[PDB]
Amino acid sequence: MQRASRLKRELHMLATEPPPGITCWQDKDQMDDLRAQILGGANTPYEKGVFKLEVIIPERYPFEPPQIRFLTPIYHPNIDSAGRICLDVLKLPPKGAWRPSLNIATVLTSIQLLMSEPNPDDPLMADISSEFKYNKPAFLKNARQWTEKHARQ
Amino acid sequence: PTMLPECFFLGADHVVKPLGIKLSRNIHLWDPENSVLQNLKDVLEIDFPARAILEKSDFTMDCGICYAYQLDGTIPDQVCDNSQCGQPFHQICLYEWLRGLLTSRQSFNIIFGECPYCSKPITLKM
Amino acid sequence: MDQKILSLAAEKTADKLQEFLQTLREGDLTNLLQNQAVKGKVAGALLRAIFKGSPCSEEAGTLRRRKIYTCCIQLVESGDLQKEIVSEIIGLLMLEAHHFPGPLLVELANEFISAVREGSLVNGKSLELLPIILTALATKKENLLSGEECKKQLINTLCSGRWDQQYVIQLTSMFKDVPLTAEEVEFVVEKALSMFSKMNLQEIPPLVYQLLVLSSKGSRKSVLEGIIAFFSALDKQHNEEQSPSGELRHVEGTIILHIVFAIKLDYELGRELVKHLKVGQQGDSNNNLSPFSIALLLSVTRIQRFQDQVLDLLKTSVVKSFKDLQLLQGSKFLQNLVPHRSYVSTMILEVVKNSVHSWDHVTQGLVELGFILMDSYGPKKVLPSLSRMPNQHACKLGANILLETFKIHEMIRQEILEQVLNRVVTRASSPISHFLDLLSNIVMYAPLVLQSCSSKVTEAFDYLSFLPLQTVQR
Ligand SMILES: [Zn+2]
Ligand SMILES: [Zn+2]
Repeated sequence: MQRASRLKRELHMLATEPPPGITCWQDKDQMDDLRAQILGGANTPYEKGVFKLEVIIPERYPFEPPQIRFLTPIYHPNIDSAGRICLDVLKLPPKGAWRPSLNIATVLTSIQLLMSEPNPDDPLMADISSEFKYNKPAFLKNARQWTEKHARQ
Repeated sequence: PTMLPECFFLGADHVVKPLGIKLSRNIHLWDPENSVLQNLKDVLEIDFPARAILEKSDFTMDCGICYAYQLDGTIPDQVCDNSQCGQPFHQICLYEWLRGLLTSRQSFNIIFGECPYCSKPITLKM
Repeated sequence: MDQKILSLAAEKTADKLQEFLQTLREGDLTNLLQNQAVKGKVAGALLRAIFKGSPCSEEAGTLRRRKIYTCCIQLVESGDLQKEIVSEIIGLLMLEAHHFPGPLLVELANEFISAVREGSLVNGKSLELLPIILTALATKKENLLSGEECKKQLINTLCSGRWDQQYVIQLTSMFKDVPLTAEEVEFVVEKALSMFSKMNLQEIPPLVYQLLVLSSKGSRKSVLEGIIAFFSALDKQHNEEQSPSGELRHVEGTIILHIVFAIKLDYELGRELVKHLKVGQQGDSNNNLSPFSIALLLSVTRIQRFQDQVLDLLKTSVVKSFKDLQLLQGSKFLQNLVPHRSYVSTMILEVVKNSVHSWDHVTQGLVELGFILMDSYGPKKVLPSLSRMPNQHACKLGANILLETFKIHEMIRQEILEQVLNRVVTRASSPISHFLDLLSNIVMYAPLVLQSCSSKVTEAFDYLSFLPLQTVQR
């Protein structure tokens, strides 16, 4: 029931005053699911990219974190091609950090933020993480091409 | 009716105490010749707000868990013992949350845990 | 070039691979690191080859086994490789570490000591080997000085050297699994205790837990003497600062509870605690006990075995508190000599003052304690100074504790009130002035309460023909 109230508030707050470069709407195809979009960050290889996400709010939400996937392939140290995100706020604690103090808006913000500043210590793509650590240019090139291949129109 | 009713205060551990103490010391000044409001004013030594409504039309006295006012009759009553949060909750929602946590230990009819928003000690007595 | 070692291993042992070592010779870094970055499943197989390929029967297998180890320690550490590969590769480095001769493992352990000095031990998953190697050194009883002596000096060098402030706890969780002596466990934990000082508070509790589970095969006197001497200093410094409270109350408590769940399974832990907190002669009780020692005891009263023992100590000490001070305050000669250490009522009350931050276990002990004192030292001599005053004074205390307790803990003040009424009602078989005098000052401070406890006063009135008059009146 905490589901119903959370969804009602967050949906309309995200429809009228979302965080900038982020959108989140009730998936038309799946009005239990959400569709999220992250716009390609300025001064990143993800620049000129529209990254679609499937945002499922578990039935125990907000006591449990959202289950969110990238639908857009991304070249990222901490995010595999299938869209899985290595980020503590998508898991219950002591390992994760989810609580109803946080929400869809603040976690989509933490995601756009990680997209800006990858954390190499939770690597999903070891190759991408070592290339990010040693060969910034190759990573930036492959990721920007990735943006123009997958996050384009 | 004019006789003393059964009385109590919901709210902040830091807010509720001085009301209890003032009630204890003054209750003899209670007098059943007056009205209940005219007796409350002199016992609790305050005047009441009359529906402070329009100013704070989205201030969120709501659960801060379900983010709603009015859960199945229930109202956000349980608060934080903190000046910086003051974040209200439901009995229902705070029990359901705190049950899960490692940190949370249950004594007889009470649960100690961390306030969701500020992670400070908060107590729930069922 | 990975599918020219799979073939080599697929047939026979130490025939082509012991030579295949001497052929390549270049460096098992490119063959693991860059091979891992693409596909680590190879590395989990690969290592099965090299190890079967480099059997320790020969020294040119052994120094190829001593280098691959020095490599894969350093790559799992510095490397942001997956958890999943590390859960395997370490698995191997453990599974194979059993059958080594002496002087290689002391050098691997010297690498480990060097890492605890400096190295970025970003995961102590690297130190998961450090338990089993001190095992495998001890099982080889042959002079390299024997294996156990080398182990002793090795864990002395672990203790003497500086500990990574970040993961000191994780290092102390490793001596959990090794078999040790007394001296060894004592050395390691007194250093883990030197480390509480140079930490944040919120991580002291789990460290204390991992000290106690070690202390289960080691020193208990020491573990609890450390926690007590530490918090004793802490609370004294908090006091003279008042002349970080809202969390100092969480720690003291969480600790008392964590030491509870242990004395629960370890009946000897409780007995060593209790022996440590004996009065005996009253001069040990004026260096031993505390405002923290006593919250801890008055949690302990909840253990079924332990309630009684505990209380009896507190009560008997309580009296001496009155008797020292009473006999002291007769005399100036005594006041000249002793520098007056705060006395035992005070301490018990400062607990009660602390209590607010709602460690609600201590309360069962207080209430239990409180009526023990009055039921014990009540007016019945009166229906001297020696057998009178430090029993009245005791009674006063009982009363004093409960009234102050009643003021603070809204939860309890139902069953203080009933437990009073109980002793008030059927007696005047025995005197009960004291209970009514309390009963006054209870209800005087906050008599809303009896609105909540109304059934109970209703069924004190159903004895209000049999009750004698002076009682009924008051
Ligand atoms: Zn709620
Ligand atoms: Zn709070």
